Amino acid sequence: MFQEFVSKHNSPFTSLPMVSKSVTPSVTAAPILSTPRNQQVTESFLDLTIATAAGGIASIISVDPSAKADNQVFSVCAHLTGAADLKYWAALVRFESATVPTTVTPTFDLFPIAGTYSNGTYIVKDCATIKTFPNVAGNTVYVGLMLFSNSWVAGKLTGIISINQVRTEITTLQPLK
Amino acid sequence: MFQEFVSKHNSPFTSLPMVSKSVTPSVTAAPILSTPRNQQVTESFLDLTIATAAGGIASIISVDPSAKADNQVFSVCAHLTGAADLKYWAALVRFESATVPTTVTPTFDLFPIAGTYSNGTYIVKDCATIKTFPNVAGNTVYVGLMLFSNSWVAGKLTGIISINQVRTEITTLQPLK
Amino acid sequence: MFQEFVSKHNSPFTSLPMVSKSVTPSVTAAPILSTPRNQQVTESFLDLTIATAAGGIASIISVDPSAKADNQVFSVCAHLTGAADLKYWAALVRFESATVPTTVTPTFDLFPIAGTYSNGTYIVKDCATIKTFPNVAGNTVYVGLMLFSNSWVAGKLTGIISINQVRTEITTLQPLK
Amino acid sequence: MFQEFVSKHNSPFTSLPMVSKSVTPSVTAAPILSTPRNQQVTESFLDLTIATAAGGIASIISVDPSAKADNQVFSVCAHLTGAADLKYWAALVRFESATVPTTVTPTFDLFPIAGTYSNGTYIVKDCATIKTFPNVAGNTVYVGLMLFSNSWVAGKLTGIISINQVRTEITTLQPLK
Amino acid sequence: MFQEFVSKHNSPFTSLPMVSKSVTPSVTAAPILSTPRNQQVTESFLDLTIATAAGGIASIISVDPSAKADNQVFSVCAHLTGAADLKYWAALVRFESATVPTTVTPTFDLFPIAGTYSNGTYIVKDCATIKTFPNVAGNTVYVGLMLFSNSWVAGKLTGIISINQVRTEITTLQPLK
Amino acid sequence: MAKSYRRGSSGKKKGSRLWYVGGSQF
Amino acid sequence: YRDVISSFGGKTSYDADNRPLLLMRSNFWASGYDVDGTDQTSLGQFSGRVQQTF
DNA sequence: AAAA
DNA sequence: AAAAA
Repeated sequence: MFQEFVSKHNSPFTSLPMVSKSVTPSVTAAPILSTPRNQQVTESFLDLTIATAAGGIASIISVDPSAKADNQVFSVCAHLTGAADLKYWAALVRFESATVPTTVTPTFDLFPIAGTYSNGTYIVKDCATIKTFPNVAGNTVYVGLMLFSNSWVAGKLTGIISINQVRTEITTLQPLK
Repeated sequence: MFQEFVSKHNSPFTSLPMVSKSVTPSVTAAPILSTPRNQQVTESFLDLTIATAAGGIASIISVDPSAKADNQVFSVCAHLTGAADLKYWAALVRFESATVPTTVTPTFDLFPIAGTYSNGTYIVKDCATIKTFPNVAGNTVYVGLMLFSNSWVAGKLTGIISINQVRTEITTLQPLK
Repeated sequence: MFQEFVSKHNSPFTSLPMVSKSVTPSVTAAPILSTPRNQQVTESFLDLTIATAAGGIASIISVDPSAKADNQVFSVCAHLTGAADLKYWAALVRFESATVPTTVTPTFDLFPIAGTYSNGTYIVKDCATIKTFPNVAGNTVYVGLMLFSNSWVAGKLTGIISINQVRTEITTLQPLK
Repeated sequence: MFQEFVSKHNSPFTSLPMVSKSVTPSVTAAPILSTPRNQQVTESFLDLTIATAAGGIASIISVDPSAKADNQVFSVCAHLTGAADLKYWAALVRFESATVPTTVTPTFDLFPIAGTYSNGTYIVKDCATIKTFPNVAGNTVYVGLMLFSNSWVAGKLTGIISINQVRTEITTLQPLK
Repeated sequence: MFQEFVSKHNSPFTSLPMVSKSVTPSVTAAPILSTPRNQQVTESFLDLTIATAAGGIASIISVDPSAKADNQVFSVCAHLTGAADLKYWAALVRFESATVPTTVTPTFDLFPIAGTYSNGTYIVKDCATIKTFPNVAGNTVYVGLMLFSNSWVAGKLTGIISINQVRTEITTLQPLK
Repeated sequence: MAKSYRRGSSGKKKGSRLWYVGGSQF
Repeated sequence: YRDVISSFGGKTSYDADNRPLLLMRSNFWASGYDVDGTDQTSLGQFSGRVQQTF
């Protein structure tokens, strides 16, 4: 048969080392797991400890301002899992701030994302289109994946998350070309 | 690889703030969670309290009457979840009324929608074609997503729901264009 | 992004009202839930009561004999669910009779259909090609969806089922045309 | 919307009657449920009794030697289910023998197949490319679906399995042609 | 209908015999199940015994250095299952060494992969693009599938795994050509 | 679209015979 | 045998050595053209087909 | 007499 | 008669 040379969420060629940390979900001060970096990123966790609280946590990237174009495509792929059921759901998030943030602003926009959730394992390979021009001058737009729950269950989580911004495209070897 | 620039349910660029409310399912008077607004909408809930009853609840939009065309496409994406199993199913709904409604009319049309339902989590990214011309002159057509159950279980629900009407199309950045 | 204007199982523009009935599965006399009607149909149930027995139940349509063509495509979409596990599976069915039937003939042909089945919820959006010319002159061909189980569990079921015959095609609004 | 006139595993127009039988899984002598026949086949079971053992069972077809071409596509669709969990997995199998076989030869080739498996229900609609020329002259190649388990659980199974060999193609009615 | 002549992860025409072995997961010395071989491979296991530990195990292939091209596509298909829940997740891995390795180097790159995981069964048919030029001269790049868990559960596993490198393409019989 | 460098593998033969296999061979 | 007789300057009929008689031989080269792909994946690749009348 |  | 017409 022929190869499908067409896919969603082309992944970065290098990944960050596996780490472990403890976070507390928040509604108005949702923490960020890592320092945001330009365009794509991919990270994995050995043990992510979540305390009992209400709110969300997010993995965030910084939008590239070059190649002026308001509408751009953002993609995500993540296989988060654990030993118990933590009763959470996920969606994309957009927010902006004037400085490098360690948390998420109280006001943000959510974008629906369709994945799979059997018991406590979440897998998704979706993508969406998000505006990139800031609403207030002098700010930087941030996009990422947020895990939200109305009542978290104390436990530990492990998996891998990858985010990409489609500002350019990647070429691959096609033997018939 | 190449990007898939083709998707179902392009999402609105802005989302409503997360809210909490309590509803009671009904068979002939199914409540509407929010005031219907023109064309697309996306909303999220922190705690949606459902009492023990029989019937359904719906999130509704108002169809845009401009660009006269009877057949149009409507899309949906929603990741509803919770802490317990509420034994429900979902489908699209069409109804019309002469005034702004707070509930659903006793007579309505249902359209099959194919999603995923493991225990109490529902995820779907489907779309369908629905007629937009009113049957009785002077009325406005309403389309939305309805969650139906023959016997609801008392509990609380959380998630995000988004509805779109395809009257126009959205452009995005294609680096090879 | 662009819209996917391509889908399986275009749905009827009108649906039958929700009803409730009790049936008994049978191997050689599988009952039909509703009176078959020409080409497409879509129906929903509030409470479908199934007794403990062995066999199947079916929702049937009558094939349109006009536009003489032996091979045609039939599609299905159904989200059947319940409160307990009834241990069933589903497939397409083809049979013919000289009169309007209330049950299924002892001899029939089955066509594989690929859906999803977590615990007792079944969701599918598949389609298949089936011959339409009758084997014996003077008969009418019938096609539908059959739920089969070697040992049913007493309980009640609810959901929605839709069947379509692709004899013509439906046009929709494409803003770029 | 438009119809998808493109699918995997076009199904045979006639199916075998439902039967019941008892088998014992084997590692080197895996039994065959039915007598292999030329090219496509589809069969359904009311009660398939499996004893506690280690090994696999298979449903096999005989490859058509005409239209000399080494590489050809084989497809499968099956919705096997039951009342309990039997802890099994499935894959495609290729083997050849000089006579009509009742079991599977000790040496065979396996091809990965991606389906769905919630608790004990297996659904798949995949396809693959397999070589058809025999390795040893005077033999006939056999292809089918094999269910394998390192430790089977005594129980009964029911469902439907269909296999097809793509040596020709099937035409269908396209109203716009 | 028409055949889909387009698929991901074209599979090797021959498979290795089923084997059984015992491994211990490791974080910095993740073991390799089989000796890596050039380009594609497919293997199946009757009983894979995993001890209680933290880390991962991998099935690895050796990248073909001919046809100089940095970006190439790698595909995977695997249906791993068992009798109990071992609480694991999977992703692609890239690493290089100057000699034939029996384990995985402490430093490696992970690529997200989207599959399905109900209770302890994992199924996936995904693919990704990975760079093939070595970072340090005189080394050979290795790519494979790694199963990772922060706390493994003692048990036995069975299934089939297949890996392919897209350096060339496979032709198949198309009856309409 | 391409005559000279797609038709044949060498040039025209104007010279002595090169091959002797024992007779006519086609 | 017919080569040995030819070296002396003689000739043999096709009935002498029981060989078939050649009537005509034709030689030609086959060419064609190319077809361009126009979708997302195959934009930039080509497929050749050979069609020659004789 | 050979480029038989 | 393999060697652009």
